[PDB]
Amino acid sequence: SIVTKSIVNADAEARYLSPGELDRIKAFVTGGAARLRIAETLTGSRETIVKQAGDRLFQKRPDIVSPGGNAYGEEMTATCLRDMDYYLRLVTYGVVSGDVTPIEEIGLVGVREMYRSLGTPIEAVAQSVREMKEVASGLMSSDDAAEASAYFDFVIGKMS
Amino acid sequence: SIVTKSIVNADAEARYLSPGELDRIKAFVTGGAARLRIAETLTGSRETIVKQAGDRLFQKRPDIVSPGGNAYGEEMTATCLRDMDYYLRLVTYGVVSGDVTPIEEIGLVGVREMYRSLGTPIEAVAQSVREMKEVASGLMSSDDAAEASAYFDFVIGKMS
Amino acid sequence: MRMFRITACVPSQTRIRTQRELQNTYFTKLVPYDNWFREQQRIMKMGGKIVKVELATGRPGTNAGLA
Amino acid sequence: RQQTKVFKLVSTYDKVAVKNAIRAAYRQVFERDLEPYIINSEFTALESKLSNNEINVKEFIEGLGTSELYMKEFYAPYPNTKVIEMGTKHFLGRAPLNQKEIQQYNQILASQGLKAFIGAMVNGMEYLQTFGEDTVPYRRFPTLPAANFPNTERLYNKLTKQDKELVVPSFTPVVKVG
Amino acid sequence: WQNEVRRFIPQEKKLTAGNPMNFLGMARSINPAANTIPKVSAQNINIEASVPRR
Amino acid sequence: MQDAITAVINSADVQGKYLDGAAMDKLKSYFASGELRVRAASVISANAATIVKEAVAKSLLYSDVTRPGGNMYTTRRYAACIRDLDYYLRYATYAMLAGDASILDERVLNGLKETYNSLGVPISSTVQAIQAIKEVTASLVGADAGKEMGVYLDYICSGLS
Amino acid sequence: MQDAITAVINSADVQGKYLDGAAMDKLKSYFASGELRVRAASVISANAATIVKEAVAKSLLYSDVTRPGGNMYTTRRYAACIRDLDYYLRYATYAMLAGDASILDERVLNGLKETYNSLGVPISSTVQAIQAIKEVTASLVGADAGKEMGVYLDYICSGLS
Amino acid sequence: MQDAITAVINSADVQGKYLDGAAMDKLKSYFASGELRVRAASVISANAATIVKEAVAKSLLYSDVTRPGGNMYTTRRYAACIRDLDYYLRYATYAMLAGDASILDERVLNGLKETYNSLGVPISSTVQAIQAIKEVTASLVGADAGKEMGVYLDYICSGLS
Amino acid sequence: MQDAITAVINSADVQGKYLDGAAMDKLKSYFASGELRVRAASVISANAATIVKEAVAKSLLYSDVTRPGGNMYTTRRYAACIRDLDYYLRYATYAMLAGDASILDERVLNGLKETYNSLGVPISSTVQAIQAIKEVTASLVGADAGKEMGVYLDYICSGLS
Amino acid sequence: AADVVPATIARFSQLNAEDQLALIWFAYLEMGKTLTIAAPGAASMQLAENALKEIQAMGPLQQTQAMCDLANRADTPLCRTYASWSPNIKLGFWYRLGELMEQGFVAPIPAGYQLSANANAVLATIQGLESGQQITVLRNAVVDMGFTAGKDGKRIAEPVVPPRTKVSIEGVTNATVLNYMDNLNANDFDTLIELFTSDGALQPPFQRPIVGKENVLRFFREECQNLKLIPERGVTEPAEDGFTQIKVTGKVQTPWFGGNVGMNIAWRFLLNPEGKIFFVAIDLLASPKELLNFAR
Amino acid sequence: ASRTKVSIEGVTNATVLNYMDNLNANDFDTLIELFTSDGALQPPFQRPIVGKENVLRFFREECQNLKLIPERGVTEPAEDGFTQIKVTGKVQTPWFGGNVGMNIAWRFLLNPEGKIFFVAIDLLASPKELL
Ligand SMILES: *[C@@H](C)[C@H]1/C(=C/c2[nH]c(/C=C3N=C(/C=C4\NC(=O)C(CC)=C4C)C(C)=C\3CCC(=O)O)c(CCC(=O)O)c2C)NC(=O)[C@@H]1C
Ligand SMILES: *[C@H](C)[C@H]1/C(=C/c2[nH]c(/C=C3N=C(/C=C4\NC(=O)C(CC)=C4C)C(C)=C\3CCC(=O)O)c(CCC(=O)O)c2C)NC(=O)[C@@H]1C
Ligand SMILES: *[C@H](C)[C@H]1/C(=C/c2[nH]c(/C=C3N=C(/C=C4\NC(=O)C(CC)=C4C)C(C)=C\3CCC(=O)O)c(CCC(=O)O)c2C)NC(=O)[C@@H]1C
Ligand SMILES: *[C@H](C)[C@H]1/C(=C/c2[nH]c(/C=C3N=C(/C=C4\NC(=O)C(CC)=C4C)C(C)=C\3CCC(=O)O)c(CCC(=O)O)c2C)NC(=O)[C@@H]1C
Ligand SMILES: *[C@H](C)[C@H]1/C(=C/c2[nH]c(/C=C3N=C(/C=C4\NC(=O)C(CC)=C4C)C(C)=C\3CCC(=O)O)c(CCC(=O)O)c2C)NC(=O)[C@@H]1C
Ligand SMILES: *[C@H](C)[C@H]1/C(=C/c2[nH]c(/C=C3N=C(/C=C4\NC(=O)C(CC)=C4C)C(C)=C\3CCC(=O)O)c(CCC(=O)O)c2C)NC(=O)[C@@H]1C
Ligand SMILES: *[C@H](C)[C@H]1/C(=C/c2[nH]c(/C=C3N=C(/C=C4\NC(=O)C(CC)=C4C)C(C)=C\3CCC(=O)O)c(CCC(=O)O)c2C)NC(=O)[C@@H]1C
Ligand SMILES: CC1=C(/C=C/C(C)=C/C=C/C(C)=C/C=C/C=C(C)/C=C/C=C(C)/C=C/C2=C(C)C(=O)CCC2(C)C)C(C)(C)CCC1=O
Repeated sequence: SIVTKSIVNADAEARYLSPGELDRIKAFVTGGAARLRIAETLTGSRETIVKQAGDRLFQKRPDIVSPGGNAYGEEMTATCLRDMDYYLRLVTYGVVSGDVTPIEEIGLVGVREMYRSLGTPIEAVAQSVREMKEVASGLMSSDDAAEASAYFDFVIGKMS
Repeated sequence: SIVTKSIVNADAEARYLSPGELDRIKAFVTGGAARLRIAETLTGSRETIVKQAGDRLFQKRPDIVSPGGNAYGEEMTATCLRDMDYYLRLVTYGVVSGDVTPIEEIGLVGVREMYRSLGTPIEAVAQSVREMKEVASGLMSSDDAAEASAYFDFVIGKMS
Repeated sequence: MRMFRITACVPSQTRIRTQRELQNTYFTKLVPYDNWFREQQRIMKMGGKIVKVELATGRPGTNAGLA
Repeated sequence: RQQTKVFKLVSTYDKVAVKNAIRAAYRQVFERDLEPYIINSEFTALESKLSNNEINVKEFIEGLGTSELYMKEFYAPYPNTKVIEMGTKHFLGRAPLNQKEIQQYNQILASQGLKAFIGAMVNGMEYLQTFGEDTVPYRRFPTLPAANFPNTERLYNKLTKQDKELVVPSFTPVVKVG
Repeated sequence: WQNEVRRFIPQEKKLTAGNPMNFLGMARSINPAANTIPKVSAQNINIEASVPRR
Repeated sequence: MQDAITAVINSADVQGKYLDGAAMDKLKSYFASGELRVRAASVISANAATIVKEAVAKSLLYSDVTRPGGNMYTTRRYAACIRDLDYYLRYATYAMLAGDASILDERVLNGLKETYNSLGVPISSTVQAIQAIKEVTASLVGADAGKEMGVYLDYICSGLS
Repeated sequence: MQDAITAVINSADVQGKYLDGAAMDKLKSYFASGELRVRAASVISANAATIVKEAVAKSLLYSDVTRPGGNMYTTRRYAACIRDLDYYLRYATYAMLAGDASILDERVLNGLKETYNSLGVPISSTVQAIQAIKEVTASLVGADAGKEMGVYLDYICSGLS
Repeated sequence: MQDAITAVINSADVQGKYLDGAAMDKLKSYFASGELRVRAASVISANAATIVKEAVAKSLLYSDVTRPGGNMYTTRRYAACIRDLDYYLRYATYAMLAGDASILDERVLNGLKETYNSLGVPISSTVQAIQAIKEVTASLVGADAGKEMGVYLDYICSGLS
Repeated sequence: MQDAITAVINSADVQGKYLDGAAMDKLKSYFASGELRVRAASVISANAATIVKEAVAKSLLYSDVTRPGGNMYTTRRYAACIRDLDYYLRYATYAMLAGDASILDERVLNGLKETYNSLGVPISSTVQAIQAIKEVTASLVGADAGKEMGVYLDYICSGLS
Repeated sequence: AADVVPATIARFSQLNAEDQLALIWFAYLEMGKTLTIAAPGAASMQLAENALKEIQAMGPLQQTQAMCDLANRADTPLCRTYASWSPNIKLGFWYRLGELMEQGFVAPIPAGYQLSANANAVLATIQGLESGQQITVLRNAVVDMGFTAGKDGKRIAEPVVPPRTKVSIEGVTNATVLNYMDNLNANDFDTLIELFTSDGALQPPFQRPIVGKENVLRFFREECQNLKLIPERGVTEPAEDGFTQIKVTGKVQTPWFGGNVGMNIAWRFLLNPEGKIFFVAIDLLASPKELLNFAR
Repeated sequence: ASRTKVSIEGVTNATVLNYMDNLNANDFDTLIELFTSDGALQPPFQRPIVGKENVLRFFREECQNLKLIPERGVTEPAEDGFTQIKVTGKVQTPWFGGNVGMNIAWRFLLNPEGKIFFVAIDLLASPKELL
């Protein structure tokens, strides 16, 4: 998380955490209540968030489910929903932790090798995470929308 | 050309070409007539083989030309036809060279980055070059099937 | 193999080295094409100035035969 | 750590110094004098290029790494992990830093081979910050990170071809992700 | 005199989070819109101007 | 490299006097612009690969450059051009964060113009590609940050010119 | 390392003798293998990613191995095991075309068990990974070539197991 | 490395579940402790040199190690011990601020035992110096911050022991 | 091995301190739980022979494990499997009487993981079998006693995990 | 034929801005059932929400003005922004505009418009062709649209069309409620500020009641804009102290706090026995459709 | 009161009566199994809350020991097989304002199966103002 990031950055220079790092951790720990509440909100709408996220994705890129696509039947669409819930959980992990590194530790390192060995169009995965961001921001406060959109946007960028 | 590869290896070893290399270029030069025949046959029947393999690729992967795919739109399917033409011409160049260096350095090295930028499903192109392989084997002689299939297999494996 | 020759001046920004340093401060070296991007990125990140660069070996625009 | 010599090619005018630096680079990269391992010196072109000062000592070291002899000696008869250990010992002067470095170098050795590994490990920022553009690489005695010193000591305390075991196969992760 | 006739099949292993079985019905809940078979043959396309040129 | 704060500090230090009213006014201006710069940086970090994609598409694809005989021909040179534009976009974003053109001068333009001349790269084509970068990033970040990002991209083009 | 041809050469040379009839006939046997081995190598190289892809899809994929807690979880370890299977397939092809397992135990078996134990990799799961690789190769190389693929991959498993 | 905030994440993700009430409560507990953790880390960083000086004074100075022939002799070696104690204190501060002692066994304890064995370092002497540092810091940072720092330093010592 | 009472006594002895308020509160908690633990022990020793029957029937019957090729085929393997389940049940009952996980650390989990690994027996299937015996024992011993049994069984699984 | 799509593009070329826009809109209407379906994810629409949000937030008359400026390729910032996009981006933008019009988020077509004869022939030609060259024709038609500095021109500009009845409530005939609900459809909020007392009690849906006449004026000026209300029926009862409680249910043909073109909306009125309007409560009755949910 | 069946006129279904009884007993964990997984709650002066644990949260930090007194109700069919039940009662506990004298309206959109896919808590207001 942000504490882990600060510790690693300080370890790189072989020094104690600077006052900037210390009061950044200060602000993060003080404001963690809002982050935990937003993680709770994202967790609660998990089934629906995945539901209309996948619906909008398929309406936007039906080729992934069309004849020739990676996920033709309800079985492979279910696998897409499974991966979709995976990356929703990853974004929740990032929100609670406050830093993107756990996402990198979980669902961003070697992802291109994953979705090349599987034939999945990674651009479609990015679009699905973008549908995450759009609908989730629709179902939450604007400032909280931006707070979650930071991690959704980072996942989108690592996609493309 | 295998002559360039052998010269490169000898220069790396700082030695004159070994008997294996000399025999390699000797067999290549003595058998250049068959490679030229393959090149002429591919050039003459390029337009039909590319169209047939593209049709078979469509039959395997209709989503590529579905409304929302990279090949959708007659412009965006003519561009697939042109890309298959380019790869067939590259294979023809390699057949008359004896090695895969021109294939590697004209359309293979950095192909993944280009097809990621354009969004093309590289595995679909692998299936397309496979279909080119079956079409060429059908139109071309049995003994030369091994020689042509070696290069097609190399292109498929590297670009898969 | 399409070689570059680069004349670059890399100063010292942190340490005052007490021995002779023109051998690595202002140098004209040979760098391959494949290594050149990484080499120039390293030189720029080290604060040096690329005084000059040229393609001593190779022909520009060679579609095939770049070994 | 103190009873050693560092070869800096200060000037190429002194041909004797250039030859001494070349021989020291051979010894460091290959761990031995390459008299009984070659029919004839295949690095004569690199020696001439360095003697004319058209390339730096770092380029000479990279050319030594990107040579058929090195892949015959320290790449062909060992797995990728042992190749990583031996390469980081010969050029960077120390054992692998961590599992991240091992993962990266395994990625290069799996995607582009030994030449890309040598080029990345030689053109890296650590190489330039330690040896510069004129110093032949030498054995290092790092204090950090953790376990780097013991791994380097084990790597350098055994003669060439002493054993086939892996001094640093991989760092056991205290915390396993997922 | 009820009797428990235990069947051949092993007891069905409890569904876990990783398995997409719990999402399977959701997929049928989705019922994603598929796509019709594209009716293009590529024979009547001629690669001199059908390819984009901009 | 330098940023707005470092640039102001160096400008004050070269004549060796303290930060006067003008310097702190400039510092206030940069601090005010920092919010917009961070937001635009987030957007560009979102859509860098896209912006490169439609930039090349509206500037390079299906043109005299990509066709055989052009410098962008072949997958190798295409990947090289894609990486060039990716690095240009990333460094323009870096300069936008810093508010200073020093990073472009000492990290993007030293050794690049004559590198292209040695390779024969079309300077007039890369200029239009960077201008496509400008327009695409303006369409996303908005006009307010778009103008400053265009300023940095124009600096890159002028240095390359 | 060494293969069957180098095997006969160094077997003759350790005794300091020429090619006796026994070496003559084993060279005849290896030459008779010949085109079959190289054709199998070419067919393996053709769909090189395909063998590993369907091998993962058959045994490892969609299970507790690839689920949370399993060593397959996260994209990093998935790509790592894909790279491991690529090593295994390439080295099996090298041993096949050479006809000897010296390459395997000089480039794979040395410390691979201990290096997985350091990472806590499932030896058994890798075992059926190479097992599935066996029939995925056999379905594309035939029976006899597939048989020798099975033999060498079984040697790899036994060294690993 | 792992901290108190990502420890819950990994614990929940090994079974693949989301963050439930228990994980939420653990995160809130860590955030509550964050105030004291940050204050202790800042105070320790401000007084690290004096802390290591005082710990060396009451645990190593004027003993057999510092006398000639001892491992504290040869002032380079004394500076090596000063550096080692600084490392131990800084990494203990890292672990205390993180809330988990995973960085200690990943960046400190990894390979330390055979390091000291090869160098012939007095392991118990270093352990005693670590408890001296623990006592010095506990008397300067308070009772609870000293509690956590002593916990992590004792974990380091137990790794040493 | 130590129970809750002896564990508390040893913990107090480590600090050289008397039994403070926490000591008496933990002791009284164990004394209150003693009634439930004794009755659950009687109930579980009641059906220790039969309980493992349905524990394995709903876990490891008519599956890949029992069939030939599986690691539970052959009378020795099935007998060792049922005996391992009996050992786990008996030792978890021992821990429930003692109310401490100390016995499992040294007498059950000590050397069990690598023992299974060398034996090649499926550790994951053992985990599911121990979970199944968890529900089976919870059915007969009740809810609270069931939870106490289940925590120890999950500890065994985690150690074997 | 091989020249089906180039000939169709040439046919589209001579059609004027009015004919071109009408053909595009009617092709979108025929989309899915007769023309090719739309998959907007294929094009990078993430660089286009700026213009779409700007057009949505902008008012209906000048919405149509900006759209027709694009159609005739006027020199406006929106025109240049559209012209700087790729053809797939342009087509996705047009499809998003069509979806907004279908959902009513943007000003729709003139009521009861009929396609021209030439445009009808070109659209039928589009319908006959395959999906691939249909999408090609649409792309080539939309690429040239927009202002690009260079050699381009238009023959005749397509000017925006320069262009209200009393609402009937079943079971209710109160003059005050009718004036309120007619003026809002006519956007006559200034009349309403004198049409109710100074209490200012309004109840936005899924919100707390607003208090204060100035707050009510801000809500009317900020929230209510071009709202189209069609009351279906209503009931009036005598509340406490002679107050009139009027529950009137109808529909709103405009996006309104996440509301569709067809939505069962209800109004509860506490009107003063001697005054006019003491409290108004607007509630969007639920159904098997919920896109305005925010969870918590 | 709480132990006896809630006296509601026009409502004769076990689901609504069970929901009344559970809400009075405050066993919200037992209360919410009557809810649908996609089911939502429409709080007064707030937009609908979707997600099962979201309704759990709304119960366990907002609906904290409140008493509701239903009076009457009506039921009719709804599209997609849903059943629209409009129930009116009075709230005798402080719940978002209007102590004792607020008419709460519950709009139960029941699933054809029986679970409540959507329930809306409508706090109908008396002539009392300043709410
Ligand atoms: C007075 C003339 C100066 C002075 C000296 C001073 N030194 C100490 C303490 C120590 N001095 C050493 C030095 C060495 N140890 C070595 O091994 C080597 C040679 C290889 C040296 C030079 C050490 C290790 C100590 C501390 C440990 C020990 O004494 O055994 C003191 C006392 C410090 C204290 O607080 O006890 C003093 C006074 N100090 C000055 O200010 C003068 C410049
Ligand atoms: C000082 C009175 C004047 C002055 C000098 C100045 N020099 C530098 C930097 C360098 N000077 C050298 C020169 C040498 N290095 C060698 O090894 C030898 C031969 C044995 C020579 C002659 C070099 C190589 C550098 C750059 C590398 C380095 O710093 O080690 C500076 C600093 C420049 C900077 O900021 O980078 C200065 C100031 N400048 C004046 O104004 C004086 C008249
Ligand atoms: C067809 C079955 C697949 C496919 C193809 C496709 N390609 C493009 C565009 C381009 N293709 C290339 C490729 C090459 N140029 C070269 O020089 C070489 C070697 C000689 C190759 C392989 C290039 C450079 C382009 C860019 C356009 C241009 O050439 O100017 C497209 C268009 C994509 C777009 O967004 O416009 C398509 C559709 N796409 C698929 O989905 C199939 C798998
Ligand atoms: C794309 C917009 C244009 C284009 C690109 C192109 N570039 C190369 C080769 C190189 N480009 C670089 C670039 C950089 N080095 C740096 O340090 C920086 C700072 C980020 C940059 C931008 C380098 C170093 C090279 C050479 C090394 C390498 O390519 O790896 C090529 C290939 C040329 C050739 O193969 O001969 C191309 C095609 N080409 C165009 O036409 C566009 C205008
Ligand atoms: C869906 C809209 C897109 C898509 C996805 C897709 N994925 C799979 C299969 C798998 N996905 C994963 C990914 C992960 N597992 C992990 O543990 C992690 C981190 C937590 C990741 C990222 C895996 C491992 C699989 C393999 C099966 C398994 O989960 O065990 C499929 C099905 C592939 C198949 O052929 O079975 C699909 C369809 N594909 C698309 O085209 C969409 C854009
Ligand atoms: C895959 C078949 C199974 C699996 C394995 C797995 N491996 C790793 C990590 C590594 N594996 C290797 C492999 C090799 N090293 C060698 O020297 C040889 C011979 C060339 C081989 C095959 C290496 C080097 C690593 C570490 C470096 C890296 O990541 O590239 C992991 C990840 C371990 C971790 O996260 O620490 C895994 C999971 N997992 C399965 O499920 C398969 C049954
Ligand atoms: C049953 C759930 C699983 C299973 C069991 C199985 N175990 C063995 C062999 C052994 N089991 C043990 C374990 C213990 N012995 C002890 O004294 C204790 C202390 C508490 C334990 C935990 C040991 C030591 C062995 C080896 C010696 C023996 O033969 O018993 C086998 C047979 C192994 C073999 O090679 O014969 C089996 C089959 N197998 C499964 O598949 C189940 C998941
Ligand atoms: C499938 C697919 C896609 C393509 C998708 C496609 C095909 C997208 C295209 C969708 C289309 C064709 C949308 C049409 C939009 C037309 C509008 C909004 C015009 C309205 C005109 C009005 C209101 C004028 C009214 C009027 C006024 C006011 C007057 O003044 C009087 C008259 C008049 C009528 C003029 C993608 C590109 C997204 C991805 C790839 C891919 O394969």
